[PDB]
Amino acid sequence: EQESVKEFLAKAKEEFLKKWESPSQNTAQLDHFDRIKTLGTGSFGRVMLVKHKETGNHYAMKILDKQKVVKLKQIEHTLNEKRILQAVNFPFLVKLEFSFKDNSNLYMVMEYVPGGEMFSHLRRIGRFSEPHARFYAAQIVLTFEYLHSLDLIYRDLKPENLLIDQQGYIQVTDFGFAKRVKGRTWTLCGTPEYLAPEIILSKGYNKAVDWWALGVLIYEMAAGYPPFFADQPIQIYEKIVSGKVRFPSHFSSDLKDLLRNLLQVDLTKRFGNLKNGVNDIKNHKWFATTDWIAIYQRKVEAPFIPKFKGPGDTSNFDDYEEEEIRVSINEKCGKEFTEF
Ligand SMILES: O[C@@H]1CNCCOC1
Ligand SMILES: O[C@@H]1CNCCOC1
Repeated sequence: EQESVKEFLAKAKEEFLKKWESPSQNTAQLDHFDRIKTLGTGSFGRVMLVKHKETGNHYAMKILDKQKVVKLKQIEHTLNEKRILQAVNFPFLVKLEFSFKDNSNLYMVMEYVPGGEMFSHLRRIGRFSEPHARFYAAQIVLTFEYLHSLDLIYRDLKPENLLIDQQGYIQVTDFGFAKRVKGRTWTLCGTPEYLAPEIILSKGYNKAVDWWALGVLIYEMAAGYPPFFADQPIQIYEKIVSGKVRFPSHFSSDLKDLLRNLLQVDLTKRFGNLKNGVNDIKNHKWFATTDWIAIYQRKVEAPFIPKFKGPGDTSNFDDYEEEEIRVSINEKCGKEFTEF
């Protein structure tokens, strides 16, 4: 690798480790914010558009219910998410601005990206052209080069987690499955369509699962549907482990070749996991037109700018029932979340 890249990644790792070893804590409180609108909701948390009452800035506030985190055995994952997010710094990662906890909940206050999820745009447009898919893919390649150099596995690559910003660039959100891993890890996590075979088969797996997921993402962006699509998870898993993938005839030969090497069921043969690491991907013919430095510097004109009216516009997000942010009079699960 060019010494320029080595020295960049060495500095990136130094800066990450300093924050990793001494995490920030308790940098805002709930009553500093007005709630605006629920942007997403799940089994143990929600994401809320909020506005800071003094500065007027908008943020996406992820709120996790401590009792539900415990019940669903997600404690370590939530601690991973916050400790990692407060320590990273890269152009295509959403920034954590504040974090805090109270008697009931954990809070991560992130930048708000009003352009919405790639998922919505992809489903509205049908499929992306190869140049359009390649622009997004290149950002993920660089983001994974960064994260993996810090010994971080992301483990949740899917279109819903890629927000499109005001310049048309990606910002990766949701670090709920991200983990610092030297070697292997074992947790079953990730959306069915994106799971690598070694996860399905309950093996000790490594960063190669992220490169598999990139193959799935590129296929889905360029085709409009994922490669192992089926109606129930069991049938999806059978397809994933089979070693077979079919490509639309509109795919270029270069795209097919790259995808065969990312969607390699033998993890010891999978691009991103060989002796040349990420460079087997960056040097592949499908990326021949990609100016990696210009992408990193955000100097490439993006495929499209999402339509939105301003930093408080929620039009590109969905409508959800609005529920209270209740804070118990009594502290819940204090011991489990001491480090948050
Ligand atoms: O945030 C984690 C990963 N993303 C999907 C929802 O599950 C929890
Ligand atoms: O600690 C083990 C692995 N980490 C996540 C799931 O909980 C059990």
